[PDB]
Amino acid sequence: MKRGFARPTPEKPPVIKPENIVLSTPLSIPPPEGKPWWLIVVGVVVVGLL
Amino acid sequence: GGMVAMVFASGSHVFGGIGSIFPLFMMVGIMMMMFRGMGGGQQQMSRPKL
Repeated sequence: MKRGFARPTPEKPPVIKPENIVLSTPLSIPPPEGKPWWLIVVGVVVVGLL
Repeated sequence: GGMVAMVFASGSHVFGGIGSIFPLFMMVGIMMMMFRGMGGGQQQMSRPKL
């Protein structure tokens, strides 16, 4: 002999929420700009020799 | 040269012999800067970039 059991209306399960996400594009390396280093080096010599 | 000449006209004659090396080296360095030099943004193919 068993105890009777009647199944009621199912309770609400927690709802899942999907998401669409777009990633940030990486930074770009700065191209190699260049100073005329030798020009100022000759310069400081000339003013000194004067 | 006018500066050297001024010292010569005054009669110091200090630039005689090896003393003359000072004007000479100075005059060569000045020559390199004014004739060849280096370009600005209008000249894109600077030696390091090429």
